[PDB]
Amino acid sequence: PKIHYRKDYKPSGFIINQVTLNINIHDQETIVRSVLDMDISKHNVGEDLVFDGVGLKINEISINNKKLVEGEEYTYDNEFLTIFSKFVPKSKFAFSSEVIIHPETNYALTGLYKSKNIIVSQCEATGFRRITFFIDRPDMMAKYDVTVTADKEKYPVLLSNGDKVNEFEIPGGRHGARFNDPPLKPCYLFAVVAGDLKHLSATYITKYTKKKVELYVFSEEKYVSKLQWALECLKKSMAFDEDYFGLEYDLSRLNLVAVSDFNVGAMENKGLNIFNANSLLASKKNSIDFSYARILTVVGHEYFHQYTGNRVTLRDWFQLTLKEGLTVHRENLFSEEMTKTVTTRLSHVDLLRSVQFLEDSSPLSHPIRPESYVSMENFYTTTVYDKGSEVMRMYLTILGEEYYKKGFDIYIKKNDGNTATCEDFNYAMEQAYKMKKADNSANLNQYLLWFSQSGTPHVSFKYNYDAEKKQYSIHVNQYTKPDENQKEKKPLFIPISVGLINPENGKEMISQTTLELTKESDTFVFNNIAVKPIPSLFRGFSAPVYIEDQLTDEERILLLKYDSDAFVRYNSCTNIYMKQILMNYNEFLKAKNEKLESFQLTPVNAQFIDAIKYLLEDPHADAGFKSYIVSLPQDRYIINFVSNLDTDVLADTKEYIYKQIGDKLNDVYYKMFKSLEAKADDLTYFNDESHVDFDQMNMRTLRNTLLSLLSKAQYPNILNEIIEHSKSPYPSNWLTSLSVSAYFDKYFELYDKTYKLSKDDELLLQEWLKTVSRSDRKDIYEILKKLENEVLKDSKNPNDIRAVYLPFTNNLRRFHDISGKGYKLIAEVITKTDKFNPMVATQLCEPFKLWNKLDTKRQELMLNEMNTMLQEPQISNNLKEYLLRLTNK
Ligand SMILES: O=C(CC1CCCCC1)N[C@@H](C(=O)NO)c1ccc(-c2cc(F)c(F)c(F)c2)cc1
Ligand SMILES: [Mg+2]
Ligand SMILES: [Mg+2]
Ligand SMILES: [Mg+2]
Ligand SMILES: [Mg+2]
Ligand SMILES: [Zn+2]
Repeated sequence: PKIHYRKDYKPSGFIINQVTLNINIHDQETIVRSVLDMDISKHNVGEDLVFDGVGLKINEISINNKKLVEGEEYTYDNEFLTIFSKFVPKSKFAFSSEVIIHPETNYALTGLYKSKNIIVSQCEATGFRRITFFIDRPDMMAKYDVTVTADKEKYPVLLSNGDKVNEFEIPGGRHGARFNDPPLKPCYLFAVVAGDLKHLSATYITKYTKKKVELYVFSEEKYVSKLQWALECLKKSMAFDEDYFGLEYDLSRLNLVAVSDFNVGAMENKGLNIFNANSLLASKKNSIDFSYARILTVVGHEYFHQYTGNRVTLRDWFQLTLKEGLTVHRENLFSEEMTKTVTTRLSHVDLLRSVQFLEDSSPLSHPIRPESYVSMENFYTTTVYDKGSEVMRMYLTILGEEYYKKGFDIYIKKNDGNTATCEDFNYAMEQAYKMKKADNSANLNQYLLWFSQSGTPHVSFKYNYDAEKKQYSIHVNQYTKPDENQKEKKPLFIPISVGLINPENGKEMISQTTLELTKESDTFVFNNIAVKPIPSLFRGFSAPVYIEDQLTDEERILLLKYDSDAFVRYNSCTNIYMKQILMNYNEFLKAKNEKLESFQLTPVNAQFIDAIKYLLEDPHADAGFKSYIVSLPQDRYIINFVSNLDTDVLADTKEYIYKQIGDKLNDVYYKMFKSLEAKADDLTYFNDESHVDFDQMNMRTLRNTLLSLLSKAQYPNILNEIIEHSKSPYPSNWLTSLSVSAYFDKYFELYDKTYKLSKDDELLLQEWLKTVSRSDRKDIYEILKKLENEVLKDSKNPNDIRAVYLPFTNNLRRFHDISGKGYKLIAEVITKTDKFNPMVATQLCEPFKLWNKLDTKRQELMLNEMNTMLQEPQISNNLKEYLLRLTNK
């Protein structure tokens, strides 16, 4: 396999100035004619002209309207079209081709493909070469003039980038549309859509230029009633970029299109953003609450790419985090402002420290700007996205909002209309840094290590207080464990947002303060500190690190009750739980290993339980935050702290801790579940899709979290509550009733009831599938077999396959059955899926990412299945590369 190296970047010996496409969609094939107006670049050295072109059937190819002859003048090997240099002109020339492609059978969903009755493209990263010949890399910027033709009855709506400049009838029931997009773009931002699409539209007027922008949101006819919230989100996105960043949309029209079959969330094709339907479509009757934040997030994300990715684009794919980390950061600023709830930031952190920290301590660990790749499809990772976002967010923490905005505008103004690199962004931030510090000798050279160094830093603390001197010190150390990318890890520039809490009254003792740790260790001293404080460390989770706060549980409780920062409160709770989990895990582990007839477990701290009760009973406290404090840390977060983790022993540990807390607080939980009903389930706005109340949804999250705790506990007569909950109009509630009924003999009654409610909406049925998949059932393998036979069958829809299998893989007790049967099942699904969709097959490998963190028996069982998958003769490039890296081969 060809390995591409970051350091090998060099401009092409060629230029493509103009692309003129004719895409003619027929019943059994699609014919693509393309003329490329090309030139020779200053870097040219008389090389062969080599085009990317994957899976293309050549009808003909020409240069300057002279037909080329295979073998003598060109070779094609289904991957590269090579035109021998003696036949390549030395000045401006036209290359033309006609190829045949087959979207109907393109089940990998890259290139041009059919999703139900919609023809749609996905070209990022290197999928344009599956549509026609190109030098398929993002620094090859060109103008596009695109004509699409199709059967008019099947495909009445035709879309591509740019302005629709002509529409015309064609003999035999066909029609065409021509789209001219004069601004330069990379080919991965090309898109085309054809289908019997229905829409909602609106006009947006920009803040400063007062330009009218037409907004269209499209779906298949069946789901046109689910388009409203997306349109609202798009308006919100435009306003936020205007309001925070001063950035307006530059084009006449923006189209959003939902398709049922999509490998990921959505795609920012210029003026023509294409979405997984689960990330664009919702209605209150047919969607769970999570859809509303999801659509807001994903519409926002694709919109913010119009500047960070589309107007300022990438020199090469090693710069991916420059557009993705930066656009996730913009998306997070947006969603935090729109939701006005602290759980938005907490949910980002929760994801990072479970999923991304697991990746960063796995054999897959990489920096946010890797040094090499083989598969571009495998390059899109939580490290590049979510650690990249945290690295982009640290610039805002370091500079503050005013100077951050100044630096961001410098980046935009300098690079608008051009490709760029991670260095360009750091440069812009550094200019702001000099301004802020009032020191042109200040620099951010050290900051670049965040782009190149892999692994999660560990930051630890020691404290000292002198009562007589009123002097407080915070001693800080950082460490990154060596890994396969760096033998020696350098100290990073780590911004530590801190407060000092007076333990007597809970008040702030210092102003807003961001410690800049730039060495392996440093001591920060504060004078005129009148009493020994409790430190509030890494407020807002100010760096993507393992925090070792070295606080007592008494101190952590005080922060949990009285600190001003939501993350530090949440983290202090997390840290109390982790200390308890590690202690009880070891106690259970020793009892298992030593085959003990009796033994003791350390109980949960009673003052901690009292603090949970205190917060729960506070009517002015936030419902979303409450739902976090009664939930143990994610299993994936816990596994970062345990070697040779015995999943059975962890399951027993969690069970003990939940039971300890429930035995004290269940009556509190029940009282809250009942008192929250009126506000949580208020139907006043149920038939208004413009009205979304994130606090109300958090009240339902709390009610559903409590109901789960009470059902597991077999709280007296709680089945009454479950049955009534199943009658709620909100899918979040009635799907919750299914999962919590797992503990009762009414489970299959609710299975049938909720199936009947779900089966006639494609996306709701996928949510029902997830609910079943994640049900805490002893007979879950039998249930999965029933889903396969009765509902999933041989669907190639990634949303169906992911819904049936991924939630189950998070079942700690059952997926990790010591027989290895869960590992066997998912590997069979991976191999089956790999035949038609390698990218999604590689997603389905997710539960194996922690294989070498488990107990020795489960390590062996997982490794056996990965080696079995690797031995499949027909294994894809994606899956082979991924599993070879994951298994350290
Ligand atoms: O859906 C996501 C989140 C991403 C999904 C992969 C794991 C990290 C998190 N990202 C979008 C995105 O950034 N939209 O602006 C995205 C990710 C990958 C791809 C993509 C799709 C392909 F079919 C493909 F072949 C490819 F190489 C990349 C397209 C969009
Ligand atoms: Mg083909
Ligand atoms: Mg406005
Ligand atoms: Mg379907
Ligand atoms: Mg390795
Ligand atoms: Zn993106």
